[PDB]
Amino acid sequence: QKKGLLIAVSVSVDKIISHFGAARNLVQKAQLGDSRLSPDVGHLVLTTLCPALHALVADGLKPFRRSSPWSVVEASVKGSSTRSLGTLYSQVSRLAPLSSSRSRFHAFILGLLNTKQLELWFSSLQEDAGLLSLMYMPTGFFSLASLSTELLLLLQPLSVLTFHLDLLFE
Amino acid sequence: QKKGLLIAVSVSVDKIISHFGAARNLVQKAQLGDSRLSPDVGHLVLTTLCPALHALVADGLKPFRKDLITGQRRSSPWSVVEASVTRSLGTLYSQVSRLAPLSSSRSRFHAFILGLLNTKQLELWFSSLQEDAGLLSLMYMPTGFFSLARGGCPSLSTELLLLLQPLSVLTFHLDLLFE
Repeated sequence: QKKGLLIAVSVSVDKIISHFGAARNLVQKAQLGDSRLSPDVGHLVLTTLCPALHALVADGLKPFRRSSPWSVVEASVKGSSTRSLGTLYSQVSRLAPLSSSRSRFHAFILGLLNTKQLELWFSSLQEDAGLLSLMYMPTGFFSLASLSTELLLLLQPLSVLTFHLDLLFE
Repeated sequence: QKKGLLIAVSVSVDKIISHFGAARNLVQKAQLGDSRLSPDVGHLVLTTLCPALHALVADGLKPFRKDLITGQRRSSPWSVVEASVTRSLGTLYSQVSRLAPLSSSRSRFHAFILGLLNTKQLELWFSSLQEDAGLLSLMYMPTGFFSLARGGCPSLSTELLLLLQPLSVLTFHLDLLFE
């Protein structure tokens, strides 16, 4: 049941990896990761990975005022995060055209891909015991996470792909 | 031999890996890559990997390039950066070049390497060199490392990539102005 959430992530990563497979060198692989040069990569990330990751973070989230995956990304910005992660959070939090918690979380995922910190950020969620207790019910994926080991392995391949996704791609 | 140049890289990577290995989790490893929290990473990179890669890029470099001020000026690894520069690479180049008032060409090249480590664009940048046949002919001898790196099984390029691969699991956050 929790592995179901992992499946959606895995299916998305394999599509993204397959997207880059069209390139025969690193320069061409970088072209395929740039949302201005290859909009299809932005489309893929926003419609497959972002929703899968959103559902994962939303799972077992204590509903309340309303808490969202964006709320999680907020309480994550630390003694439990890094300077670069906090810098990305701030950049995304100040993206004026974005008008919802969902759009902000999506843009945060775009930023993690660009900075190759996706695994890092999810790893950091597991280190904050206070956050997990504060934000999640006991039946939540991150309360039960092993699942965390598996999640991080699924996310790894994306860290060696060079992305240049416009944070305002939505 | 080009193998010696590669050995200095390999030895650099070993030390950097050991530095990060003090940490047990991903978040702690990230703190070991932040030069503000762990300045030893900055000192290590600048005194091990930076000179190693400087030597690799300088190998077989034709000593001069033409210019319209003084007819010609000395070529350097920094000159190779200038000639070669993705959107990610261009932003980094502009960054290093802006905050480069009276810095050595060596210092600016070192700074670019810091930036490549931060963005995990080391492999991509070296690939940019190899794919630019004009740049290689213009700037290097046929016996220069990056000119030669196009060929063999495994190539010099392949060896270089494999030596650098352990770094790809690490997260760096180095102040470009650390030196």
